[PDB]
Amino acid sequence: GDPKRQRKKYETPPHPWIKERLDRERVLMDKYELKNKKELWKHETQLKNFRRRARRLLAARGKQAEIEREQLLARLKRLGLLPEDAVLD
Amino acid sequence: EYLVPLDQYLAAGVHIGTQQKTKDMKKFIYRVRQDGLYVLDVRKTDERLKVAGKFLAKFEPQSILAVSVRLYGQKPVKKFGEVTGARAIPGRFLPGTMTNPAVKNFFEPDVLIVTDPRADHQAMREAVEIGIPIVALVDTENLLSYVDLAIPTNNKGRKALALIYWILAREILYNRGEIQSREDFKIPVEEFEMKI
Amino acid sequence: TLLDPLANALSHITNSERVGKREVYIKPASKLIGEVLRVMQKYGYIGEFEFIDDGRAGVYRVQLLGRINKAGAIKPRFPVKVSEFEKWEKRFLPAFEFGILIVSTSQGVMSHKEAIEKGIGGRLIAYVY
Amino acid sequence: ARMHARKRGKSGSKRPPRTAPPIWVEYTVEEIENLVVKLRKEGYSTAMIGTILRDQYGIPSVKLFKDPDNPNRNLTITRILEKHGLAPEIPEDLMFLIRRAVNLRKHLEQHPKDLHSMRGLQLIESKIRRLVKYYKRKGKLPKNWRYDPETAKLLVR
Amino acid sequence: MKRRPRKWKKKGRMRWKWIKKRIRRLKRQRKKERGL
Amino acid sequence: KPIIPMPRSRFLRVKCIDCGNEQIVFSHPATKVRCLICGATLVEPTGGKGIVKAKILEVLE
Amino acid sequence: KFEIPVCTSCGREITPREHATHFICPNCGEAVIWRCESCRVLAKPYKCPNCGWEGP
Amino acid sequence: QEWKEYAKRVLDEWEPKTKLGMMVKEGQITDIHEIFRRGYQIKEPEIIDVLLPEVNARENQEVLDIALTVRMTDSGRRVRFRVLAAVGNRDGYVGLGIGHGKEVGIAIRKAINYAKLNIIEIKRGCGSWECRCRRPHSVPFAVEGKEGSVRVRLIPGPRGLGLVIGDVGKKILRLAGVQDVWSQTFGETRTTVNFAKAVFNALYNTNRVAISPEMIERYGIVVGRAMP
RNA sequence: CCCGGGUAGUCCUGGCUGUAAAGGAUGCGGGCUAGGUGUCGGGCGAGCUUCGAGCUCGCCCGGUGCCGUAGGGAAGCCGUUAA
RNA sequence: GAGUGGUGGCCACUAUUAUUGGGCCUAAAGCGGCCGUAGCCGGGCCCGUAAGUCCCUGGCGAAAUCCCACGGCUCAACCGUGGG
Ligand SMILES: [Zn+2]
Ligand SMILES: [Zn+2]
Ligand SMILES: [Zn+2]
Ligand SMILES: [Zn+2]
Repeated sequence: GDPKRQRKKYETPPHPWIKERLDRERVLMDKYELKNKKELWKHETQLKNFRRRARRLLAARGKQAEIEREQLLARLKRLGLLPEDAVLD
Repeated sequence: EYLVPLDQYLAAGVHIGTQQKTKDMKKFIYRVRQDGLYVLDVRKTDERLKVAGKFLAKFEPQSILAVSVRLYGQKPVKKFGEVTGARAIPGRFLPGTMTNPAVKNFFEPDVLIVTDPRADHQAMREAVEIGIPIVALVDTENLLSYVDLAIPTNNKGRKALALIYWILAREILYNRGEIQSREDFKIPVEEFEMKI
Repeated sequence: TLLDPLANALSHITNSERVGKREVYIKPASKLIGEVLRVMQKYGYIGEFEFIDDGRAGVYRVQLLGRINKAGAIKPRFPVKVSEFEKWEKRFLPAFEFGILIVSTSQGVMSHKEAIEKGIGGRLIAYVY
Repeated sequence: ARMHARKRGKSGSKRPPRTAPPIWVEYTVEEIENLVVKLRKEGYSTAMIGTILRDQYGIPSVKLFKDPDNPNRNLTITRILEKHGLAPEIPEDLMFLIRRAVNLRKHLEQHPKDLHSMRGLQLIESKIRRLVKYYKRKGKLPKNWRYDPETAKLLVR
Repeated sequence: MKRRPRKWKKKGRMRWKWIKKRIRRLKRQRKKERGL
Repeated sequence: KPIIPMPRSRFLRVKCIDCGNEQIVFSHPATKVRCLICGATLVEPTGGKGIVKAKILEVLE
Repeated sequence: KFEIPVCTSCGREITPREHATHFICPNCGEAVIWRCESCRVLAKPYKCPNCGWEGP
Repeated sequence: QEWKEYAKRVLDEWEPKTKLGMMVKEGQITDIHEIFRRGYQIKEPEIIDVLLPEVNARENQEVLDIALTVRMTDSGRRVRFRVLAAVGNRDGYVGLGIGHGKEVGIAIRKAINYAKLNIIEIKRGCGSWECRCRRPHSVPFAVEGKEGSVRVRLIPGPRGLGLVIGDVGKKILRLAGVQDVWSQTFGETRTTVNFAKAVFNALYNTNRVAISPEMIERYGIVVGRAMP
């Protein structure tokens, strides 16, 4: 029995030094002028969370599943990441 | 029965096999003699001979290999190739003839004819690699593996091989259209077999 | 000694399919084997099959159409609910809705797809894909 | 495979699929029962009675004839014998095993160094115990019944 | 004594028979010293 | 091997040469088959097919 | 798309780089026959869809 | 277009040597799909260079391993180079080759040539439970491939999820065209030759599984090149 | 190590010890997965016979060896006597 | 990157604990061999009960913690309102 511990909102790369990942991340950093790699990893994990939610909801059946699918699509459209006529796919 | 008389078949000894036997040719085997020797079915041999002649009449004349490592079968193959225009390779089959393009005598046929699978395993192996139809003269103890067409016969004999190749060449010529009738063929059968 | 005629029959079918046979005989016969064969024929994994009486449990003659990649019995016969089929599908099949899990339910033996359609569970008795 | 020797011997009887007695049998069910009873009086065991009926009288098997007293079952040598009250008190196979076990013990007492025959006796007694357990479970023999060579001597006698 | 067939190989080792004999001698010496 | 094994033995109609009695016997007897009237041996047991010493009239199924 | 050849005996699709063969029917000559590497090795019989003629 | 003129030039300069080469030069064969599934032998790289010229792109050619090798003679050590390379187009055609030489360059040319000769055809699709689309972005279904002691199991994965497989395996899959897959490996994966050949066999085995016509629509199965 | 002698032992009758590269370095029962060819016991059919419980060929079941297809394995090799 | 290094501990790495899912001829490992008690696994068909099993429906399994949507602190961390 332990209490809650606040967790990190970003995930570090599995391997610190990979040539292709380093080059790609460097290009993204230079283009978008981010301060450090933790911001980029935060956005990357946001994308990963969205993708994981979509994958989990694709193979789910139940009223709660439909509600969550609709809420996910509505939230993405509100954020502007998807067009109005988007689909879960 | 129809191609040549049963008397000629028996004289050529096409029906005499060997002591050994395999289940691959149980259908072709006719009966068993008290000495343990097995006798083929002349009916089956004739039917498959007609079928093989019809099949071979459809190919380009210079795209048919005839191979036989057996000394008794070398000459009939040579004369069959000479008559039909097909290529014949009596004797030792040079490895890589069909597989190595750098060989001097490189050639890629459309169909292979083997006097004996066991004696011509090399040619059969190369033909399997290249992927072309195989026709084989099969005896009672021969396997039918990798054989697209099988002619049951006594492939070890002299007169048997000569008569088989004589009948074959005649059928290919008749079906192709060189001769208007079977009896028009003029080359004597006795010429096919070698002397002693 | 003999313990699972269903497993014996399914393994025999798999081996015959691998070798490339066209006909197979299953012995001993049973109602469970008959129903499994019925389901397989319904889904088109096998051809015509018939029963032969011999004064004993009986024999099944089955025609193979070269359409089975692998068929096998499931032991132990795990019970499964309607909402707990995805894990078994992943365990026993290559892709989603690729093969079929033959399940014995209270309304007879049927494929897991039919079980889900009817909204009932059962026990996994075999699989084939 | 065999229970002890562990080798696969597939020798046995090949019974053809049948559903009714042959049309060429020259005896009625009552005559068959009379023959079974008279042979049992003579003293042959059930297996011998069946063999004699098959050989001499040309009766393939009594199991082919329906039971006139119970339409739900077919006839049998043991069923006929118990209908007439001649059924063995102890099962025949168990009795045979016990008889040859006591004979083997008689031999072993005189030949104490026959270890191979002693092993054979051990296997025979294991078979006897298996059959005793099965018969106890099926209720054929009393629950307090036990196999003991001393009592088996009298039982065989 | 328990069986370790890997010990029978002679690559860089003394014969296991004689190692075993020596071990028995050592055990017997220890037992004598204890007084059993 | 066979899917539906069948017996290789057959029943035989036999006429006894001594008395002329008709009888039905097994081809592979395990005992000494005898006539039911004169008590004369008809078939003797062996390791396989029995040796028949009485006239054979028919072979049944 | 394009048609994938299938065996006449077993009906299974033939892989891109296996020792399979194809040839017109020796008897009639209208229908073609395909043989798998496995079928050829095992000497499994084949039947023309038209004639009914059977056997390698 | 550049690869099209390259094909035209090599066709002009090429003299046939084999039956398939003569057939291609004459023109009876005009699509790469027509040389497979017929039992022919490919002993001349000009056929591949003509029918699928994009395989000659440096970005489409990859070298997977370079190994020094030694054999003892009374005069010393004789050193040889073994180069394992992979080639193909990113649309469903891939090939793997091994070349031996006295120098890295000779080994590389021989390995690339053998990979061209060994090119094969694969089937792609989507069979993941979490994706259930009809695009050829992954393997249609789970497949197995074994070589030496290395066993590789490839499982479909949802779109956007990269290649979850060793470096050489993902290189081979990228060359083939696949871009989403999960992996499960057993044995000595550090043996690069065995691992690469196991992945090659796993990709090749996609043609050895019987599928009903409905499965093609269900999984969006595409053989060789797609709508491209 | 080689050569002449030699005690215990090796042998028998009652016991104890329970150990081996005690190895097929492979636990046991069951269903299925091409063949070929040796040999032992039994049964079936045919032909010979000097009429022999004799000889030869074919078939079925159970033993005991070799080669080998599919396939398995790191390979050696195993492969209906499976590893 | 206001963090970055060193040491100990736990999980993955490790299908080196293997129900999913490991091995035992030559690398670790088949008791020298067999008989058999508890346990485990057990031929075909019919009828009956429903203990296991499956489906539906009431009473429970505190809150906080976990996931989703909206709203309030500038967004967030945090908190509230609903669903799970
Ligand atoms: Zn009489
Ligand atoms: Zn035809
Ligand atoms: Zn096929
Ligand atoms: Zn997808």
